[PDB]
Amino acid sequence: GIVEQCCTSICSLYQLENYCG
Amino acid sequence: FVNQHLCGSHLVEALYLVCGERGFFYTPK
Repeated sequence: GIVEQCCTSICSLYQLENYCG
Repeated sequence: FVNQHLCGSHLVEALYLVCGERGFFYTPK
């Protein structure tokens, strides 16, 4: 999930926006 | 500022900044 994608590995804007409303 | 390891409040802050009025869900699991 987001932690595995952005904390444990390097985040991206692409991935963050997956979590926007 | 998004292209790095972001944990905890730093991740939340990034979601905030990026999503703006759209809001966001944070589910650390």
